[PDB]
Amino acid sequence: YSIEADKKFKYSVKLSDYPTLQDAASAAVDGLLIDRDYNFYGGETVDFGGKVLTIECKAKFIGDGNLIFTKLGKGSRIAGVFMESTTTPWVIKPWTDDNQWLTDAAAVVATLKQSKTDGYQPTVSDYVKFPGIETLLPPNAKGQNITSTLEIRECIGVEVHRASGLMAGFLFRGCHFCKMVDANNPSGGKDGIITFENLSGDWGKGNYVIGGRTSYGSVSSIQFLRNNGGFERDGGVIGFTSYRAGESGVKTWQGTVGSTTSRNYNLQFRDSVVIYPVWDGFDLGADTDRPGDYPITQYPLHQLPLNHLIDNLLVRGALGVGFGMDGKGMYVSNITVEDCAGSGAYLLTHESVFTNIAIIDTNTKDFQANQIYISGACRVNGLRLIGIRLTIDAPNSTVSGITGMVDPSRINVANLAEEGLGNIRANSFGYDSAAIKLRIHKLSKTLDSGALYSHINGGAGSGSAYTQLTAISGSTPDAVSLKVNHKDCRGAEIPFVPDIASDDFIKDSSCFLPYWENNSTSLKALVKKPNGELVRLTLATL
Repeated sequence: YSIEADKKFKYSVKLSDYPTLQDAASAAVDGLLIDRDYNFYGGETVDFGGKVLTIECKAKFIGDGNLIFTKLGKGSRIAGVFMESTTTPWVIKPWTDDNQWLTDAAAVVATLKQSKTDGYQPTVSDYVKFPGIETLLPPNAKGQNITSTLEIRECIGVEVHRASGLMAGFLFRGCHFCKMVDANNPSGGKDGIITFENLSGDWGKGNYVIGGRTSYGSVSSIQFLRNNGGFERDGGVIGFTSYRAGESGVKTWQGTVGSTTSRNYNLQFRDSVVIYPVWDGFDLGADTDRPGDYPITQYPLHQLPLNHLIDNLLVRGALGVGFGMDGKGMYVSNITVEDCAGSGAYLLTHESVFTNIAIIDTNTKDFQANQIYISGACRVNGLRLIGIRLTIDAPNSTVSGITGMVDPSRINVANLAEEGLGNIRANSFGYDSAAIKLRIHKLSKTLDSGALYSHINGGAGSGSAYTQLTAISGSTPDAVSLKVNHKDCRGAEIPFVPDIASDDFIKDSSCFLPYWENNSTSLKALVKKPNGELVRLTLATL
């Protein structure tokens, strides 16, 4: 029977039969079932001998610190892992029962409680976010470092599916072609919830977070360090949801970490959602002189050719910035940012294109100077602004297609134009007139310089209106105007110079300019003959 049994049954060892995880690992051939809670010590390392294993977790890994998995064969899969710390730390919860953000340091300190979730351990970034909290926090709530972390080290082709936990962290160190798939809402600890760190060895490639969600955590939900997906854009975040990150939803590191670059190139950031981050929704910048990366002489600060594929992202409720990035030559599309306390978008980009961007009700707490900022020479095609609550400051950018109830005095761009509209109709509701106004921002950002109006004569249903063409004078809009059909008279009302017109008042040849001659109660006409010569004629008299 043994011979037969050995050939007809599926191989799997279960942790309940062994004293240590390494013993189980050593006996494993195909499957490995975690069927009993396992308390690990920080730094406990398991060597899987290069075996391609299917690890099914139906119990917890309990401990503060890292449980290190090494030498898993390509194709290995870990499903259902649950990390939980042994320590219950002190956490702050900077939001109310109505889900309003608390910004007052004293109000935030008052939320202190010991729990493994529904809040996070304060870190130094909180000292910046809630000014004065550093001195108000009790010493036992400061400098905590609790995280139960599953560290996969220097492996290739390993996938982690449906992972969860309390004060949990997942760290891929020196890995390639690894994926974090369908994370089952782990509640984060002190460190990043999902981190792909490749500071040593080759640049990380093939590393993805696909689907799923995370909640809480002291810092960013997803963090990438020194990853390059190549032209194939092999790596990134797709279909993910981050809720209440202590720092940002998704972050690509910036600057030098250690003696090398922590920057990232050629990654995808698509079809994802970030809600209620304490700092930013997406922090995709690379710069904050670049050891291990492009020298500043080749690419100036904030102008690296990051080349990320960015599309279809939604951000809501950030206490910080909704969407932030830097770089040159980028193409960004279909971004929707709603209800953020700081800027909806903070863009330190140059020679980049942004298509179909919607920034709705941001900078609601005046944390920044504007709702959307763009530093370099960029192009914006399709920009929706204002929901129900400067708006845009992109000094060097050319924009087209803004929609929304924006205050024109709060727009600052290099050039704004609608070059390809068809025949137009201006439809006016609730008013006695329709209008097409012109505003030269160089003259005034607050006053319209001229207008074409249509106004009702009499009342509704009169079938009569008068058209009025105006110009500003003495900083008084519509000060001077020509009318057609005022009071249904069917004639044109023409403005004349109130005094003797000077020779320089008339512009073109073959034109005349009426002027008043008070001393004779006469209307005169300064005429520039077709030959350019001026002559003054009598136009109207008693």
